[PDB]
Amino acid sequence: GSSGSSGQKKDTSNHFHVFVGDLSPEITTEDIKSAFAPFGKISDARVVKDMATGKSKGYGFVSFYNKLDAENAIVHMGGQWLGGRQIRTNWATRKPPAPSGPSSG
Repeated sequence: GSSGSSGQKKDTSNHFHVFVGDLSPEITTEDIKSAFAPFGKISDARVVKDMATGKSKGYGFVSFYNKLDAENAIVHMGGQWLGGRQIRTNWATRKPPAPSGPSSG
């Protein structure tokens, strides 16, 4: 999975990016957008598909206007049976660990 340039549509206003794996092949960008709507307003959602076969690689991204709304899906959708097979959910966003303040001598 190679990376590229940020080709987004609209600059998310401090939204939360939610990762979704195990995305059945029958799934569709439109499906996810409507399958996660029940949680909250969707700003950016897409299902990474192969350029050769054209089938849901098995992972996508779903941003949310707020956090709470996102959490709802991450838990609800997490494993939920959307399309054919089950699906996964995680906080694509990564944060650096906080330092410490030891002392001895």
